[PDB]
Amino acid sequence: SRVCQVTGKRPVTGNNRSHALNATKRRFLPNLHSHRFWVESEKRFVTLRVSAKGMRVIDKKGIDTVLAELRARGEKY
Amino acid sequence: MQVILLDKVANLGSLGDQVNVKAGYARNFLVPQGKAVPATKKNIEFFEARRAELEAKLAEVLAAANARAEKINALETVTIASKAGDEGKLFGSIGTRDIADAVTAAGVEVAKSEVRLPNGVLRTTGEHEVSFQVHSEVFAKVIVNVVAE
RNA sequence: AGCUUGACUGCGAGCGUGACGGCGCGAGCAGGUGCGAAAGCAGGUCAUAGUGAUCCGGUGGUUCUGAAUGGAAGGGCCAUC
RNA sequence: UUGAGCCUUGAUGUGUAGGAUAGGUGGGAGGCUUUGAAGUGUGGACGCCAGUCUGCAUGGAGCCGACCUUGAAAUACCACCCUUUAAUGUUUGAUGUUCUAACGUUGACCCGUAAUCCGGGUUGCGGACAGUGUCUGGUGGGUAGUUUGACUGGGGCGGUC
RNA sequence: GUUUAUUAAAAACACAGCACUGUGCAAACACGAAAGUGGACGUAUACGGUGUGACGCCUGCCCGGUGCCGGAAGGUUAAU
RNA sequence: UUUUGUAUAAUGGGUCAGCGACUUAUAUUCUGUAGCAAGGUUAACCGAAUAGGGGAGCCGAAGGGAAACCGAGUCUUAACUGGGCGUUAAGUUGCAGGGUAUAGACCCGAAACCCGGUGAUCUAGCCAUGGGCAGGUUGAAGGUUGGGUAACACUAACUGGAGGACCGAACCGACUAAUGUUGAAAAAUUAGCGGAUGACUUGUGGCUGGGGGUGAAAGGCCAAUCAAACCGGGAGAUAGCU
RNA sequence: AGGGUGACAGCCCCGUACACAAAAAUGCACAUGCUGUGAGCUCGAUGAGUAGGGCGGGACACGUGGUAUCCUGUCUGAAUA
RNA sequence: UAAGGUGAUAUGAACCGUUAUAACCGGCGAUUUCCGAAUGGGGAAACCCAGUGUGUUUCGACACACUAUCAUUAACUGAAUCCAUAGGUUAAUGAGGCGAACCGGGGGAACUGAAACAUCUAAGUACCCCGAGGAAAAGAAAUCAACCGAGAUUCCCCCAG
Repeated sequence: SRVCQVTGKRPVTGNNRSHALNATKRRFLPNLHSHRFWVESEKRFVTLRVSAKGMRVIDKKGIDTVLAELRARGEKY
Repeated sequence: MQVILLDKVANLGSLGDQVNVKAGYARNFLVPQGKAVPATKKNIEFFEARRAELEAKLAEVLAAANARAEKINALETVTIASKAGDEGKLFGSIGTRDIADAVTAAGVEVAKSEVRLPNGVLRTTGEHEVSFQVHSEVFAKVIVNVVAE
């Protein structure tokens, strides 16, 4: 399902409002992309379905810490 | 992105410094191909540490050793009496080979490769000077009186 | 035809007229004005049509309010679109 | 390949009084010259074509401040600068070509594997495109929710409010 | 041939044939939040949509309106 | 019962017996009544627990003004001979009642909308795998042998067995008439009628599902239901109408 | 209290008030054994793609309104006693 | 505890018991076919078909036990590739399903009311889904208040329609 594997971003729900304020249901989707991350400590490419701010937090925290979190909460990579 | 280089990298590289780069360039190219690592605190202190120290140590050691060499023999004089004839023009001319081991017996242990010869094969009986290249800038000048036996 | 701004501002005894919202007539009181020598007359036009509630909002004035306090924003009130 | 900003630095700027293609301000009267002078041959930069500037050199070692007609003094020295421009370095954007490294592959081969799924590996092709997310204009009876007045000698039509 | 099972069997629907139009394959198109699947283990002599409806003789004029296709100069024009 | 007006030939009721429609809760207002009275009264809760505590609060004794503010006055206005609203009369808490408000709100009654499921044993299409079509006609292509040609073409006899071909039973259908119409039957019977080797028909299994399927298209069919199935729920929808 | 008994029972029966009862298994509450766990003192640290922001939406009684605050799909992004 | 019993329709027959091993009541045990999460594979539920191991003095046939998937952990193996990861096998522990309401979370209508209707209402209701407990949730101030102070969360009566 469309869940970011790092930040855990589900699709949420909402409304299309219009100029007449007619409420309609919609879904906001995360910016999920399937990117292939080089880990130096393991010398491998681990491919993840991250958001486009799961890549921000991988750029900041580092890929090793993130993989330690996914292994910590049982998310299989 | 603030990667720390590990290479000559074409238009921004200086072998271990700090550059601001786009993120795609960092994680897709620089980081997996070696070439860079992101500046995340401890490492930037540590990587710098040895490198900065390195510069201080090599330079100082070299300068000191060379100044010491320049200083060596306190007499600053090497004399030689080679076979010759009557009124100048000696029999066999000395060279840089002969003096290199002659100075070893009376002081400085400088080899053939560091003595500059403006007089050539030194075919004259009189006052001569062998300026040593103990260092690229430091000159060790020892006076020499050649005796015509 | 001459001079003019009463096509004033705050009120208003009393009435008429409507289910109400509302609409109309009004002598007189105060302030300031015009015309007239003066008595006086003038709060639009001989009268009866020429129109649109509330909300929402715009503009000018007034500290009346102004969520700790001093301001301000917003609101109110008066004029008005 | 194409613009701006900035630094250094070199130029740049004729009512008219008038020898002066001088903007202001301003401390000051010596700068200047043989770390090889005025004047001139000559080309160029510049031009409101009025008259500056100026590489090399014959020449060869002087040129000029308050003075004077001016609103002003003499870029002879200098400082800070407005307009306008010249070279460099540097700071960033734009466009086109080229590249391999993200991504796509419903190309080939190998492995999990006695498997036309899938995943991993090698390679080929495409490649910052495509594709997807949020935002946004357009289109949108494909679909949905609805509206479509009253009087009225029945209703409609006409008329009216 | 088909159709209103249960008041309509027909001139209606279909049809072979014709034309227009889309589609270069990961095809258009359709079902599907997606994966995928049909199209098709097909490849433009194929496939989808639309109209007309064997065959014969034919199919005239109009591009102002609505649509579609094409163009990029100028006007207007969102997020930013 | 509804009506201007019903013996009305307008509605309803075959009869009996049983059930069947103005309720309940909480707020607010007025009337009656009871307590206390410029005061009345507690709520939650504690609880020897319908007692007693608990006065948090509410209502009243003061209004005017948009408000600051003022106060038996206040607002308007520069100010009122003035004018508006007040002053000059008891309230409050129970209990009973009449209204009102919010809830299904006196009872019964829609067509419909939405949400979740069950249905392709009927029928519509499709997929797979098996069956069926008595009997009789017609006589295409092709072929063989003669004729014919330079060789073809063409031509005659014999053969051959094509076809959404012909006639006609089973089989599928349903054109007409009559009967039937509280049927024998919630669609048939009887007498004729169309197709009957095909775009046929049939058995067994499978697949498609509700704004969805399927449709040689009729708005047909989807379990005797179809301009949006059935079941359950929202749900006592709503009903200015009977 | 109640129920039954051939009609209506304090004294007919079962019961009720009251007083007692558990070999065994258990719930709760104390006490206690062991295991695990850690008290307390000094000093240091004191939660970053986060708070906040732009766009879209939602929750707050509050419908974007002058709208604080919270939540976040998207793009960004601090200070750190 | 006991003088009466072998449940009812429901009588019989055949018996058991009377001072304690009849019956009845309770605690703890034993047995507990087949289906059903169903768990060895399958299936049209209550049926069909196995494999592996242990044992069976007529071992030519029987009896017993184990064999589901997933998650976690460990051991032994193990590709493309060298190391290694993926994968494979075995073992240990746990889970799976049902249940009326209450609770938290993910989604989420419309009829209705507005005397039409679209913002709004109904209503975060009905319903669907996930999860948990005997309760859940929340909770120990980046909270109010207001120049005085209060001191986590939850529930009730006011505030106050």
